Amino acid sequence: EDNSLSQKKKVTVEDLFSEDFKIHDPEAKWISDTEFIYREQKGTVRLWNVETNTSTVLIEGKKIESLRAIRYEISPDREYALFSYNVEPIYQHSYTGYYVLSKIPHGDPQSLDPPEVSNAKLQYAGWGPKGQQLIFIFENNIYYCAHVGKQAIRVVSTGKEGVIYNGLSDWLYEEEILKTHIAHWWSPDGTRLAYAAINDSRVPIMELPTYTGSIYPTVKPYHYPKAGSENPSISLHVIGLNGPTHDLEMMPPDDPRMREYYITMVKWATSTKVAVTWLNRAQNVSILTLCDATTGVCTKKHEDESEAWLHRQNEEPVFSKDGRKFFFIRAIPQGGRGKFYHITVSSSQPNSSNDNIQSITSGDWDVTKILAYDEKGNKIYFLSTEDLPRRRQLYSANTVGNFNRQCLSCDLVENCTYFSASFSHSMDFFLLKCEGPGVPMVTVHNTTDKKKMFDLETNEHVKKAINDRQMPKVEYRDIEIDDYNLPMQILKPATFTDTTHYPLLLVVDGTPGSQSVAEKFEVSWETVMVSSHGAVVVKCDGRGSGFQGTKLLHEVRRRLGLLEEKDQMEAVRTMLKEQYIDRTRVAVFGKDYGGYLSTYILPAKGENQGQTFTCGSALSPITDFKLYASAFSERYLGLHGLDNRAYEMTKVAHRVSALEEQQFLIIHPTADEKIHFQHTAELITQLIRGKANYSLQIYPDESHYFTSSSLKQHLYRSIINFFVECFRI
Amino acid sequence: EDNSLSQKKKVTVEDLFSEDFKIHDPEAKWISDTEFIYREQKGTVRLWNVETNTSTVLIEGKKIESLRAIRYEISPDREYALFSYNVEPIYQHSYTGYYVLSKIPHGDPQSLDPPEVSNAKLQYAGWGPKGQQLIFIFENNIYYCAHVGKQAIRVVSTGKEGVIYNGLSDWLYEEEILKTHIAHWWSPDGTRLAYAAINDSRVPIMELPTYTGSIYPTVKPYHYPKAGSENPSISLHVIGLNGPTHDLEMMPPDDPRMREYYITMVKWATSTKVAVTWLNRAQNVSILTLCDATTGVCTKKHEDESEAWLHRQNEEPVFSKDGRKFFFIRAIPQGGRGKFYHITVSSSQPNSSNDNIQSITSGDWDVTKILAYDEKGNKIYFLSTEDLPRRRQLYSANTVGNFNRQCLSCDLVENCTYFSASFSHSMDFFLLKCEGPGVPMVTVHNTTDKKKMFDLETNEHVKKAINDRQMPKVEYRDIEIDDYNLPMQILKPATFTDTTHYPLLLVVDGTPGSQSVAEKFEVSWETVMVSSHGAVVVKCDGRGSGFQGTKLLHEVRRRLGLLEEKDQMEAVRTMLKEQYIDRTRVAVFGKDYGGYLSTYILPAKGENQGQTFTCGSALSPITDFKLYASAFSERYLGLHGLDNRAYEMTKVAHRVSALEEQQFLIIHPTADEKIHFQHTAELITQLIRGKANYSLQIYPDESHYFTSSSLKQHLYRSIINFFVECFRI
Repeated sequence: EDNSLSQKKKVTVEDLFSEDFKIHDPEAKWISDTEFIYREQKGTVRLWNVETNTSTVLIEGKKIESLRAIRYEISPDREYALFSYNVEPIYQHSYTGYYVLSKIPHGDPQSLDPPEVSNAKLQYAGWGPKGQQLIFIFENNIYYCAHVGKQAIRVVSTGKEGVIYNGLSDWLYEEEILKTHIAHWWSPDGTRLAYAAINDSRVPIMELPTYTGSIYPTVKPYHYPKAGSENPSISLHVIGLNGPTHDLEMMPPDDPRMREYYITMVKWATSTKVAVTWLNRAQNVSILTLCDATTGVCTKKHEDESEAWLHRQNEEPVFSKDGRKFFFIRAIPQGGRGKFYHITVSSSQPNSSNDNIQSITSGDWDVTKILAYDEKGNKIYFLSTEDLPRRRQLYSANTVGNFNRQCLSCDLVENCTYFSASFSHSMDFFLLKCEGPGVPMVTVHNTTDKKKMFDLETNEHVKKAINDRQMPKVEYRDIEIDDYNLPMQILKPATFTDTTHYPLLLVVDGTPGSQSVAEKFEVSWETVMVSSHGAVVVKCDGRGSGFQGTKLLHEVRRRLGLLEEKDQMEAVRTMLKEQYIDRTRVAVFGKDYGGYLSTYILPAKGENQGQTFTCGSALSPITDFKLYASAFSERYLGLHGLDNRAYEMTKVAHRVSALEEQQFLIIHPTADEKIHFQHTAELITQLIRGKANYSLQIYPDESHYFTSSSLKQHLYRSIINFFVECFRI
Repeated sequence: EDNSLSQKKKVTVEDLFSEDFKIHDPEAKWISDTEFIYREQKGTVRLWNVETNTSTVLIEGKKIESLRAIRYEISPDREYALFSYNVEPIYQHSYTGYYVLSKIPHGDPQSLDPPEVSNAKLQYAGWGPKGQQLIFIFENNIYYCAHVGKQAIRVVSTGKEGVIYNGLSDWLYEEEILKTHIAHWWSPDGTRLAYAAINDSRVPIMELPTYTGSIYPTVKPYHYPKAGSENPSISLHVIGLNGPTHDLEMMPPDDPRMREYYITMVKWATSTKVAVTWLNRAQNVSILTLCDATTGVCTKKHEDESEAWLHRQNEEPVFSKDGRKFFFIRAIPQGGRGKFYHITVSSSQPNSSNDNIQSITSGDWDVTKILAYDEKGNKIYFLSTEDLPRRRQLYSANTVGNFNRQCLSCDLVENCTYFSASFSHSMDFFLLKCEGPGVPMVTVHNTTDKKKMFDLETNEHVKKAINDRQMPKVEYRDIEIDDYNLPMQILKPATFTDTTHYPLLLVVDGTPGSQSVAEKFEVSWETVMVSSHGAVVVKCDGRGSGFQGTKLLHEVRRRLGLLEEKDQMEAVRTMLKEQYIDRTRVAVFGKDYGGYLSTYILPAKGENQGQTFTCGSALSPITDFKLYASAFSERYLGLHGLDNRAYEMTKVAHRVSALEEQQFLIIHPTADEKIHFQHTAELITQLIRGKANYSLQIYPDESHYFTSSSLKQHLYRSIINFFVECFRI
């Protein structure tokens, strides 16, 4: 007999925004092989020279005075830096606002401004590879300044506001393919810049309604392609930083299946050579091409094509110091059960006669990314799910014929399993972060000794908070269906008892090409609810989850809805067969694409066990893929315009007809830029036709990602305050 | 052993939309001294005479096969019939559609057409007063045809789509002040037409979002002058039906405080002289003016003004056949409690030295509208509130010094005790209709014998249905605060039991010049919920409502909402003393302006007696009157643009701040043009900042007047479903 009270306060709503839980990552980047940038720890920014415990104050409590410049970065000369803050701060991935130049010693603000124009907003500044040369993007125009005090030079200015995007990515590139906003890349020599110019005039335009703006609010118009519409028309240009600065346009290939090209990847192969990944409009035919920036001569080095589509076309080709044989990562057949994503080798100049396909790694697992390759001998470092899909571990292999894989850390202090590392220019030291399943562990390590030769950032306060609050028990119960094994992640409220029945939630994302069951450390509304309300949560990554086989990924190609619905529902079936789960209170949640799923999965099982969930909800739930971005629609459903009959069954209406007793809900901001309000509007219309019971909460004229702490706090509060009633008996 | 069965079934929403409760009112109109239209009640169109039960079917039941024309009007010569079908209403009265002309007996339907154009949608056609002459308004252009066989001829075409209106009303001149879409007047002889030209060029424009139209739904722009904006430029023009049809325009007076004006009332004095009412922008000066058509010159007749505002702007004076003294209705002091609305005599040509004002009526009551004046006698027939403000009865005063208002209707029927009458050209024969609280009756009568020859429509189905189900018993309970009187209405399902407790739902409308506590028979969601769900619903006409004193109207100048809030909370506190009613379950409802009330009456009384309303709700509420039409904001809260500071204290936002835990609902269609959705969006923003629980529903791209049955039943089902789980414990 024992009691074991363990009376510690349950996690409240504010805990996610409590400074104790305010996880800090310096996000160090190797300035050289002997030191890293060592950004803000708790204020001043030092330069912790990794050689021998030496820290030099490069930045001090001075950016606090400069109107709280959110972002900061120092030029390669380490002598003049740029600070940047925001006025009317919009950054979902936008990152606009004010830029300022400043001095390395201290103080000295300097408004980096467009020529002939005073202090004004700037899109992006960045740094060059050499000395203090910088650029800045004003109203879709790239201007360059080799010297900090040098008068601005209009390198290119033909870009137009919302019409021509050169030096920055438009919304489709900012959200669907590049997933990054910067569309310029410096050459290795710091003399040339390769950028992308996008014409958007032919692109169809939508207008987001506005209410809260003014007494006569007007719609914000911008281009937003859809299925069967006109995609942005991109071109690739190269312009020098000095002298003539000639613009050179690179010719894409003219294959019969190469109708329209997406620039999924472009990188300087050398100071004059460049490697570009060009994908067909159907997103099922990719071509890796090697071109010459100063010459413009293009020649293909590889080509791949898949029946369904190509995944992770954002490959990063890591090159040698002189354009010698380099590395790549791609899907090799790997026999049965999916052409797994493994590493591959390319020679310096692969002849058109044959390819250099050389799987450095082989096995039923995938490499998430290639970390780095260093030329003294044979060392490729990378992150992979080799040990387990739900974990990202560090691995190293050798480029010489031995091809021997090797772990580096394989667990460290306080239960760390998840890994993510980053090497320097010359292997001298590499950073490593845990971010799971414990507190993130910012650390330095040395390639030879492989030892933590000083603690970088541990966040002991986070451990104190996690031991001072009822952090819910983490559990795993891998499931298996048909010809695949599906991960899972059930949670228990740390006061659980097998005798006491407890309610259940299913959290679903199911994004095609991503994963939800990961050992990354995270605290969100689910953690609070399992703490504040004590309901188990289920995270099942059904068919189409990433890093689990290309065949599994393509299982849902043009077959959305049903398969993932089957997986999530069968996860619910598996959870109900226990004695600690009461059928009275079982709920679901979703968001973004998962919102779709969060709506698609409310049918009746059998006849006695109908109305599978008492309550459900969604957030920004995509419902019609015709009304969503073309780069996404055509990817998983093919090109429109020819009536492919791949959209009628995709509409969630077909499933929402029943809605017998489920207490549904929708939360959707008015001014959503990713998933338009039209999706919620159509769903509500269909619901009205079906005459169902639901409630709606709205955010008037707000962005999609909730980049305001008040917005996120209110959102999590609303979700909790919604599940409380339907989980109360 | 067998007692068989008893008891009658209660009332459910399905009953409302069953055919049983439909009030098939024919709405007959006195064509001549001894005949009325006797329009459709259960099919065919039949003409009747008062002499001896004369039956004359003019049109068969062919409207069903005539594409189910929504409306029809016979030609004034009783020779042609105009059918209106395929109507797509946009406002309350903008029934744009298709018009087809046909011969009186039957056969040969002919589609009215614009010149040189085939069948197309028509804004309005109408009929003339004599012969077969007609007009029609197409794309804001008035064309006329004296001869039906004669094709369309151009008459006036200055109109522009949404900018220039000829003979019709814009939104402001349809819904706020003129309260109808009729802006054209036929001369008694059918020789000239008087039409209003509305210029919207300087009127600001607002877009209403569309969320359902197509792949890229676009906003709808229309001219909605907000508070502190420029009202449309209205001019009056008289045109001839023959010859050159040279236009002549009316010249308004030029008092220094009436430059910006509304033509709030204009009625033909004769076939060439007219009386027109100009109400200035501050609506504090209303000049009645006599104009001659052939010269275009307007001669001033009289002026009216008040310490707060003018009222009853569309009471058309009745001009005698000789143009002698017309008996208009103006605010005479009538002792205390403000200047009651009593009849004023005005001679044909009153001397400028002194007018011929004469208070025909008198008493602690007023006249709602004046039917006619028997030129062959000292009899003037009208409808007035002589008995009670909540009942209207027919009366006949003496235009000469007799001044005897006779007891004609005056409770001549046992049940309704509430009346509405309409006389002929000779006023010998008149139609009478009860319209509550009993089942409405339509009856013929003569003013000589005051005898009921036969009932025109008895609503037999309505009577049997009102006897079928357990009706809610009607009750009344006057209240008084200070020197103000306020009626009240309350219902019970008539199967009330004192032991069982029932909750209270408070319904408010509260708009100036209205009467929520009325003895009108009606079937709605209120009685359905009272019957089936067992609740008692209270209506209390607070301060600011009309028909009970010009002072009791005008005291709310710039203080619109607070006084009626005090009246309603007094009603709550003085009604919750019942031993069969409880403080736990108290709920409120609101609509349009009442939504503000439904939100403005939820504080926490003191500190202990909080939780005033358990589950409140509202429809299209208004919180910031700046975002609303100037003709309502300025008219009661003071003119906008001057920062009256009533536009910063009449916001319920600071009032809805507390709302600590009370659940609340909002319902608002997307395409609302009564109270723009911006009000709801701002309210939601405040609530998110206020951090209070709320719910919401949406109707995408739906007008405010609920022009469909399915939408109406969905709304009623949704509101009753909201209330049913918010009452039961």
